[PDB]
Amino acid sequence: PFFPPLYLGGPEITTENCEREPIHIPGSIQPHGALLTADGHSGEVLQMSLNAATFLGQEPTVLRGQTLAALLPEQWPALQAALPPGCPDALQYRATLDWPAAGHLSLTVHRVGELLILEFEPTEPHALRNAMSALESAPNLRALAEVATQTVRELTGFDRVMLYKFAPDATGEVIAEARREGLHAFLGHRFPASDIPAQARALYTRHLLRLTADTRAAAVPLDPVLNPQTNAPTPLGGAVLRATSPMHMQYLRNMGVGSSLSVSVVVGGQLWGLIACHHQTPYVLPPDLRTTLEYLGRELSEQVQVKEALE
Ligand SMILES: *C/C=C1/C(=C/c2[nH]c(/C=C3[NH+]=C(/C=C4\NC(=O)C(C=C)=C4C)C(C)=C\3CCC(=O)O)c(CCC(=O)O)c2C)NC(=O)[C@H]1C
Repeated sequence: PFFPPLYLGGPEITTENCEREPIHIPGSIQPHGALLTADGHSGEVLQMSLNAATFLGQEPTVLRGQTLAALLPEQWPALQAALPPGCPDALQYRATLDWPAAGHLSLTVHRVGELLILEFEPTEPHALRNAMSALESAPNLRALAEVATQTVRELTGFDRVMLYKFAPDATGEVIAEARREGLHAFLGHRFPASDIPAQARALYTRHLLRLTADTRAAAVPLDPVLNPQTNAPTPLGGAVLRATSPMHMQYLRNMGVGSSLSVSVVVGGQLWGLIACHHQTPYVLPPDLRTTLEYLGRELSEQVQVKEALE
């Protein structure tokens, strides 16, 4: 059973209670983007990341309480029709914005209950179809693993891309990797289950991609921290901008990893493994490339089942 989050008087997490961290409700985001929450009916902005005003070039006093009708006149009607009350929380509305203060922005919106969760990130399929085909054309499980890591590395430029496979006891093993010259091998190395604790593995079965763009960057809180609709935490399990567990951030820093990203491989409704990526320098993977990775994760998941059937 989860501890209360830090902003509800909960304790800072230690190695004695890894699995009790409520990672889905950190009440804060990573600073490379901005997040707003809004009422699902009225479009009233209910919460904003502390950096939202500066990030969007808006006046802090104007942004809170303002409506999505006023802030996003060209998207609001499309947004409403796309995400009606009761829709699956995995369902997304995406748009590209031309925003003077921040340049081209990717907007990603989801609904949870009566709340809309809006993520703004800077933004800039021939390669995708080729990548899809390379996975399918892979002859066996090992080659599929190898092609997957190589293809993901080519698409992303990440210093290391691993296929990290979970054993029945939830320990992990790197079973394939593609790596930059000079990086030491993790191939064949195994890791305790506690390195990716049970509540993370659970979240990763439902929300299939997560990342930390800068492992040294302080989280940016949401204000107000609680959803005013409910006087309860804002569900951020489906927000890629959500803050990463400090326990994990520390693990990455100690490994010399500045940027981390993984994609779930789900086989038969169970978490089979992860496409796990590292960069030494902080690194924001373009929003369009993340969508490509999401498609490739789905393809790999299908192909792992197919290839395991071949034996
Ligand atoms: C006491 C808690 C601990 C803890 C928590 C923790 N770890 C994660 C997430 C991940 N851990 C990963 C581990 C590895 N990455 C690697 O490259 C290797 C080995 C080469 C390992 C073992 C991975 C891949 C993740 C997924 C996230 C990612 O891809 O960056 C979480 C959940 C983080 C979040 O989503 O907010 C948590 C709470 N890890 C520990 O070691 C202990 C201290």
